Amino acid sequence: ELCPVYAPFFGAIGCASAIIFTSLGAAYGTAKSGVGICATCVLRPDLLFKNIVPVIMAGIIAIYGLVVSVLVCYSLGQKQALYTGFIQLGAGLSVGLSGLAAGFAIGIVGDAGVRGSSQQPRLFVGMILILIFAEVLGLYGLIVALLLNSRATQDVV
Amino acid sequence: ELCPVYAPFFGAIGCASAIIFTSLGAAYGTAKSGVGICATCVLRPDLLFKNIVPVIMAGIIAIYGLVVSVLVCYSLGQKQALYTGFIQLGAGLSVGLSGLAAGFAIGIVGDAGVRGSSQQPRLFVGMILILIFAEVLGLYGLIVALLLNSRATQDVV
Amino acid sequence: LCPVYAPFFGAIGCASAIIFTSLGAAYGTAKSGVGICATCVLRPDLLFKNIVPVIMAGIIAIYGLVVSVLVCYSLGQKQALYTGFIQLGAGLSVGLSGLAAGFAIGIVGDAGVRGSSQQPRLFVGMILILIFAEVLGLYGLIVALLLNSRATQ
Amino acid sequence: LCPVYAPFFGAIGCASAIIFTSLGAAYGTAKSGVGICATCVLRPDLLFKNIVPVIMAGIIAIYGLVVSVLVCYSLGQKQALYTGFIQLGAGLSVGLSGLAAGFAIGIVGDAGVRGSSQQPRLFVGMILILIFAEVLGLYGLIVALLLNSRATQDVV
Amino acid sequence: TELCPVYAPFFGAIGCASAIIFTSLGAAYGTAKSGVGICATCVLRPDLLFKNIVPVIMAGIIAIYGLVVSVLVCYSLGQKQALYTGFIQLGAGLSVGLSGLAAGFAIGIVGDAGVRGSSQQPRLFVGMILILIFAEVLGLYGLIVALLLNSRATQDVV
Amino acid sequence: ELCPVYAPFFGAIGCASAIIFTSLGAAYGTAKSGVGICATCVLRPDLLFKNIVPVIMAGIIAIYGLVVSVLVCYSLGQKQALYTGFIQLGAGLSVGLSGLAAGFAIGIVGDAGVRGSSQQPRLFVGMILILIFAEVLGLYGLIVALLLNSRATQDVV
Amino acid sequence: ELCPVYAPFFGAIGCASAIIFTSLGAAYGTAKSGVGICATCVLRPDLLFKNIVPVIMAGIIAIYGLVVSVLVCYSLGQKQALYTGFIQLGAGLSVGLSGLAAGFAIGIVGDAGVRGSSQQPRLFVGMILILIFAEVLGLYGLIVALLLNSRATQDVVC
Amino acid sequence: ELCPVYAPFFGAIGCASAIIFTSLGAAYGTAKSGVGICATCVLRPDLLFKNIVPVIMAGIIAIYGLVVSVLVCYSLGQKQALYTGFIQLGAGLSVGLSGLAAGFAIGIVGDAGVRGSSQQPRLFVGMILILIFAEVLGLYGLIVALLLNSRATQDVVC
Amino acid sequence: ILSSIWTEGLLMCLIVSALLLFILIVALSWISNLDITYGALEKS
Amino acid sequence: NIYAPLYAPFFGFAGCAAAMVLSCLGAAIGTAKSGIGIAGIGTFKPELIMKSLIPVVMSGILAIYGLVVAVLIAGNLSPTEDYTLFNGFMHLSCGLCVGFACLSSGYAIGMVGDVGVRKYMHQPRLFVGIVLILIFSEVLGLYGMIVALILNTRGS
Amino acid sequence: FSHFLYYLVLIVVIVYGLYKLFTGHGSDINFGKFLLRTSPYMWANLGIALCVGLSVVGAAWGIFITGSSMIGAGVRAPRITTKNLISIIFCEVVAIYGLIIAIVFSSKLTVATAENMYSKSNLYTGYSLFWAGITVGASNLICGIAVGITGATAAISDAADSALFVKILVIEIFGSILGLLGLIVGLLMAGKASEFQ
Amino acid sequence: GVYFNIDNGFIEGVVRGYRNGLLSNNQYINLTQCDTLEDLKLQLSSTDYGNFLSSVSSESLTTSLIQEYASSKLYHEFNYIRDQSSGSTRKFMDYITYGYMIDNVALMITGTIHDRDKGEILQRCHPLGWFDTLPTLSVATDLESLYETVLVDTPLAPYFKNCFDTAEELDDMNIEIIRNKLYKAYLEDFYNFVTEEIPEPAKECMQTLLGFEADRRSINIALNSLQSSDIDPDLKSDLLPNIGKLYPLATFHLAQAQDFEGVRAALANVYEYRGFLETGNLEDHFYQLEMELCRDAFTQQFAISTVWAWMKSKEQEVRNITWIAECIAQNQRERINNYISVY
Amino acid sequence: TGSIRRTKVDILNRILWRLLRGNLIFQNFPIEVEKDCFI
Repeated sequence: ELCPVYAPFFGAIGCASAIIFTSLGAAYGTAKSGVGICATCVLRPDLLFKNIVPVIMAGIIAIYGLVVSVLVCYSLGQKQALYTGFIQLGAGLSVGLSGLAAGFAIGIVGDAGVRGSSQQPRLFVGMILILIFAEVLGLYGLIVALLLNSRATQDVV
Repeated sequence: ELCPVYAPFFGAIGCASAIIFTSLGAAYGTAKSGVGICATCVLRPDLLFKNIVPVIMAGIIAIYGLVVSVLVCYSLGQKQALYTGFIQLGAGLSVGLSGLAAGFAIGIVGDAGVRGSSQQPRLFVGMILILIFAEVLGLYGLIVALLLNSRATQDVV
Repeated sequence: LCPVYAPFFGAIGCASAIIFTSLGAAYGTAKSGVGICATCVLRPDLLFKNIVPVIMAGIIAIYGLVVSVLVCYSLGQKQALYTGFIQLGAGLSVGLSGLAAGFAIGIVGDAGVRGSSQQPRLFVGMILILIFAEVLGLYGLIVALLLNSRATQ
Repeated sequence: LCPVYAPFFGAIGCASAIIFTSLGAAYGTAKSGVGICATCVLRPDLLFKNIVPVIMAGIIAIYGLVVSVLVCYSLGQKQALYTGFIQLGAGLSVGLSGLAAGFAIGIVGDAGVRGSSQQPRLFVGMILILIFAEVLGLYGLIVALLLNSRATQDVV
Repeated sequence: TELCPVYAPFFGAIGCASAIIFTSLGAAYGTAKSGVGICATCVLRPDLLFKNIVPVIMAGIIAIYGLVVSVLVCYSLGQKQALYTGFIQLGAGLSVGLSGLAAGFAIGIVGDAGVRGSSQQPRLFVGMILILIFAEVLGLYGLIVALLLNSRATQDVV
Repeated sequence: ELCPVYAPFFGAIGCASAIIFTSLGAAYGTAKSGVGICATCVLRPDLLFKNIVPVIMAGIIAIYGLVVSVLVCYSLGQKQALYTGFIQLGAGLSVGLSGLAAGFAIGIVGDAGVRGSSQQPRLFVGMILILIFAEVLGLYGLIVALLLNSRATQDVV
Repeated sequence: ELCPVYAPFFGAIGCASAIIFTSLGAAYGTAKSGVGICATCVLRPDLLFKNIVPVIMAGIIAIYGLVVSVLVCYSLGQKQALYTGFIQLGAGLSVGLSGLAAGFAIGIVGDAGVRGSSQQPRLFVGMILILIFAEVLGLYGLIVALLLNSRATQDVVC
Repeated sequence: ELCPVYAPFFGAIGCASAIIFTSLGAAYGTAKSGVGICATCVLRPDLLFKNIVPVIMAGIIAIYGLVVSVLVCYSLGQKQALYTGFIQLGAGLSVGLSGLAAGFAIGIVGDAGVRGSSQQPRLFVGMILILIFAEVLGLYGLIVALLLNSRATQDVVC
Repeated sequence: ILSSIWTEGLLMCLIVSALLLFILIVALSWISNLDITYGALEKS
Repeated sequence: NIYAPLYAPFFGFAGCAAAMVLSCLGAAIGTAKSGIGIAGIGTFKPELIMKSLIPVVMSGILAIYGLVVAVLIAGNLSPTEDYTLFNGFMHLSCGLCVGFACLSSGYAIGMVGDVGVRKYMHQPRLFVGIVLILIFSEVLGLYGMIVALILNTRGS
Repeated sequence: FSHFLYYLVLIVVIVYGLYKLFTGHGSDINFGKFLLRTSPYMWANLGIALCVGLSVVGAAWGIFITGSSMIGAGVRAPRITTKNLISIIFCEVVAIYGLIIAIVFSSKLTVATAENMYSKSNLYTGYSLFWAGITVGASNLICGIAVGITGATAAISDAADSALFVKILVIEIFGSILGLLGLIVGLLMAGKASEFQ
Repeated sequence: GVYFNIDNGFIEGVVRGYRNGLLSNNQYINLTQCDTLEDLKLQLSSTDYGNFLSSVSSESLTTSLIQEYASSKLYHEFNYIRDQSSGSTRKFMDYITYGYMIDNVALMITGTIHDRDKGEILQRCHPLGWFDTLPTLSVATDLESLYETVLVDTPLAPYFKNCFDTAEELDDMNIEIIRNKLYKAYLEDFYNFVTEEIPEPAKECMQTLLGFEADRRSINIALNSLQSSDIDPDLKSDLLPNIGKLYPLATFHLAQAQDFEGVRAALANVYEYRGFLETGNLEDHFYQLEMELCRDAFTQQFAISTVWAWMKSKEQEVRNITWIAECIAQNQRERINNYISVY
Repeated sequence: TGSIRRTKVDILNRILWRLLRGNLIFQNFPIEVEKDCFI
């Protein structure tokens, strides 16, 4: 009753979700801001390794999703509690569906920042600072899911 | 009966949605009003560090979500009441779907304001004044969720 | 008589009373703030008299905050379905009313602050139109504060 | 504990591992092929240099194939419901992340081969962005392998 | 019984149907979209007509991939078959169908764009075939997955 | 139990669906090819009976449905097994939704080939050669349903 | 159990569907081809009673629906087998959703044919030829529905 | 068991549908054709009463719906058979969703006919003939529902 | 009893939370359609 | 009583609401869409406005059609009298067949009587034909009200 | 994507209904027992809240329709911006209709005893307040939108010529009949409904 | 008309206010009674033009300066309406200016073949059809080096889909072909935009106003090809737009129209354009039909086609004022009442 | 070496890059209406 049979469904779908929606947000952040790099580094090919910052900050989101999908996974198990499955589903969603937003906000800022920082060199620091404010959203989702996953098997009978 | 088994589901959804929808709101507020910064600091980059206020006031909404997510996360339990799960769901939605609105308003006002502040420098004070009214929406959602979460586990059985 | 699912409706009413009201207030702030920012690039001395639509949209969100606070002080673990659905009605009333009033203040406000820079006689016109759209949030606040008084009787 | 409808989730996890990675690889191959066949009309010497987004798309489908084979060889009639849930999670983890990796590889590859004919130095930037776009599917591969390593670990 | 109920061949018939249905949809898109490009680039260059039919042959191979798995699931259906058998026959049918559909989309888009521009540059003919091979191994992978699922349909069933 | 009361439902839906979707595919293949013919031979009407090949090859994949919707119709009984109804539904869908795809392909290739075959006279051989690959789709669906329907009452009880 | 109370529901919505989905395809074949007659015969009004053959062949499929609706109607009863209701639903769908296709095809072919038969008068015999193939699609559905309806109450019991 | 308490629900919604969808089709046929009448009798005032025949032709559809709905209404009972409710639901759908089709057809034919008949006086007879072929669809629906409604309460029992 | 899974209380929580979610989807589709007049902010 | 259950006034008040809401929806479409066409000719020949208010009046009659049947359904509803489920289904049907009847008639009056009024500023001989088409499109709701009245008297 | 969900929900409803009907359990989808066993306070409070909500979302709708065009039309002719405020007033009265009906309905909202809770009268006065809140909120919604449209046309025809506002105010009168008729019908529907007892 | 006034409430009511400044027939008769350009200025000062020629002061006042300033305030009113537009409305305003961008491209690349100076061939350009790389069309002669350098970043870039550059650089004969073909592709794209995203009351009355532009351009191409062109019909059919009322049957007969009767017998089968080529000034027939189609586009209320119907009517107003001021300055008054007034 | 308005620096860079296929080293330095230099 307290640890039913359908209990690892929520944990497995949370472990899936924490990398699915995270990789979808990171893929938007990679593609949308790679369009800008492939459009502006035709004129300015010297700025390839300088404008690569939004793609890396999109990949750090996917690293945040990977490090929660590998911590929900080793806390899974047959005849685990339904509470543990609900906590793992919540920690899956908190990383995934907020890293989705952070990846949107990294891609659609970083493309305009790469379009702008080829014209004005002083706009690059502003691009990095806005991308830090866009990547701290996925960091906040990481913090919420780590504090949540810490209570998944804490004194659970 | 008062403390069922499916009761932490609503609490985990309330812990998730508080950071998910405020990350969506902060992501739109960072995104839409950072496109305007990257578009209007290619001509006047001297005011790059004062156009950053829509991005900061958007990122405050994610901290509003983070506080309620931590305070709901440290009240979850295996044998909590269904009342506690309902209150945590309500406090998660009251911060999330109100900070989503506040972040929409901050993104729209910031993108409309940093584009008009380079042509008229007197519009900056009006932009700050409108963004305060846009950020107190998420502040009101924070107040509602804190008053719910204080009521969450008070006289529960 | 007082089931276990009865504080769902009160908690979701307390949620919706600030959610829908903040959505309406955000539309009324953003759409009428676009008109302020678009107007005050060619005539910037009208900046602090055009600020009235976002103030009225803020008053809407205060009306929703009042109902959310007054609903969350009547929630309990063992309340009846009467209290639960009457808190739900008190949430829905001010929610739809603040949402409608904020949409109306947003759509009237940017048109008003754009017509006020071309014709100076339209400031009194936009204020007198926005006062009718402001009290619709009051018209939901009345039903919300009446259903609040019948919570535990 | 080990019901009859338990291999349904395992069969859906075996299907969805190859279905969505093939959808992602098909978007990547289509976008990159439209890019190549419009940029190599005038520059045919760098035709075989531009086939790298299509290879990066095909490695996503290989990632889906490996997980689908490993889930296929762990199915059974009298298996647990935990095993079916883990196989469903391992199928979706590689599938709906390889779909996103294929979307990113297609968009980046189209935008990079349409502009790499104009600037020859953009090729080493396109390869570098496609590495970050292919690691997005490698992450789903890692999550799927770590799930499928625990599908039958302590199972009664 | 319990392991083999009465509604168990439903999933097997849906897996036998879907494997040919979705591959026929994919092969039809790959034929139509890439045949528009053949019929559009032949009114000026008619001498390359029997070589521009590569993206319709490579799309019709996807329908043969669906046909093989539909025949093999059809010859494994029984009235008193296991529910596991019907489940992984549905799995084999979806694995061939929804991947051959994607392979047909990729073959159609790539073959249209390749026979549209291969009439202009003759060196793109060896390129579009090499891209269509990567577009057709997408359906070949689903064929492999369904042939591995079909080898377990009645293996240790009770 | 093996032959329920609701068992002829799936057989009747299969017998209907065998001809319904092939009529939709044949209608699309006749409609677009007829628009292509009636728009391509107001100037060269000598190609009228030559360009009738897409309409004929779209009309064949409705005879493909008419065959299986008679062979399924003559195996419908009141007390028939549920296995028979499942196979007849699978056969009806296997002919129908494959002849629908074949009709889509024939309808697109048909007008794309008859609008271009008025210019190049030897695009007609290529049009026939592509329409054979578009009509073997419906032939494959016919083969699948004829192999199903030879098993719907083989060893039933 | 073998002839339940809800059994005439499928027979009633098979009697209804065989005229609903047939007449809303016949209406498309009438309207879409009649806007092609009324827009063409403003300059060639001598072809008015010759271009109206698409409207007639769109009205014929509604008679095809009417015959099957009458024959399904006169086999309805209060206590009829559920097999009879399933067969009558199948016959109604087989007429309706294939006469809808035949009406779509007649509507799309007919206005393209009558707008082209006034520039070239040798396209009328091609319009009739395409339109017979477009109109036999409803006759196939009528054949399927009559072969169903002959099987409806043949060996029914209870 | 055979005449349940929820049995007049189907007859009630069948009596409703024969007004709802029939008045919707008649309203489309009056509105879209009246747009053409008011658009062509600006410069052709003498043809103002010859052009009402699409609008009258669409009003006869609503009369068809009115007759069948009244004749269903005078057979609704409290202790009604469920077969009778199924037959009345079928007869309501058969008039409603076919009169909607005939109204679509008359609305799309009639405005083009009054736009072309102001330019060509010999197109009026063709317009009237196409409108007869469009109205006969709703006539077929009325025939099906009157043959169907006559079978409700023939051999009903319990 | 109405049902054991779809009880009298779950099925009327899923109507309240469907009406509220309908109003939410409508209002978010209103705010999503909100665009800025960029021509009154540029120099040109 | 098994023929008069306690949930039967749900379908009677649903008949009231469907008789009022959809009929005033049709009346509002018919008055607003036609008032658009009446005010559109406000500058060009303003003297033809007060003659052209007939598709507004004939639209407002469609709300009286729903008002009559809403009063006659609400007069048959009392918590002390017995109320059969037959009566509730019948009131649902008579509100439902007048609401969509007046809705369709209001759509027809709105689409006819603004195009007619808007073309009437060119040709002053249109008015008899406009009034005639408005009568043919306004008897559509009268048909539904006749069905609703006969159905109300039958079901009680 | 919304059409895909509309088709998916329809397919799930048809498959569930035919599965429940074929297995002889088709009376388990029981809408009458759903109406008998849900609480009447849900229907009553939902009707009150939707009355005052949907009156206001029509009033505020009409207010922006004939407010934005009043301010646009008042740029060249600013002598309309006070006279033409009666078009705001006519679409604003549909909110006070819903308010004074919601308060009269909430007067009928007391605590019913649990022994007679799902009775004939308590369930009647839940149904009546629900549909009489719906038929007032929806009627005032549609009336507010119609009066807003016919006031937006009046605000521009007033700025065209001054003698046209008197002629097109009549259309606003015929449009504002509708909210008053909904006001009447919602009071006749909950006229015989008693309190919760 | 239920979702119109969200983004288009203020926009319409100002344009409806701009409509009331259209000069009526009496305000045109009061202009035809003038004796001096100064008297015509003072007569226009009582209308909604008031004090637009205030910085002229009776000495430098010519009949071209009136056409300059009266159209300049049209352009500034159009820019004010466009600056308050957002979403689909702003895109609709951009699609109007694309047809003036095409005329400025075709006027800018003829001022370089004749080697006229770049500062004086740009004051004759249209102010609404301004894009940022418009002066830089004076850099190359051939079509390919003007597309691939300048006209790729312009919004006129999808319209160069059929302009076949055979490496002949430019004479005056093919710039008109490029102009007609760009306008053909533009009329196609803007008709598909109106059919796709513009709502239904502003769709049917804008498809007619745009199909009239296509029909007028088809008749002008098929009639100007008699005198100053010797082209094949298969190359002439790429210049005629295919959106209009005149396309599928009559532009075929306008394509193989070798004589004036080949145009006249082709336009006798179409119902609303017959009689234009018989009597009177044909340009006055097209302008009269344009104003009769713009008049009944103001009679539909909640429509964004009122912007098109306003600016074409205001352009006809500036043309009528220019014709009157040309009549009262050159002392010819035999055709002073040749203005067009439907308002 | 010359002066230019700052809003036209990017379009002059793009037009000179499309005219001279590559073949240039384009800089800009802001002059401190706003303007800009170019080499």
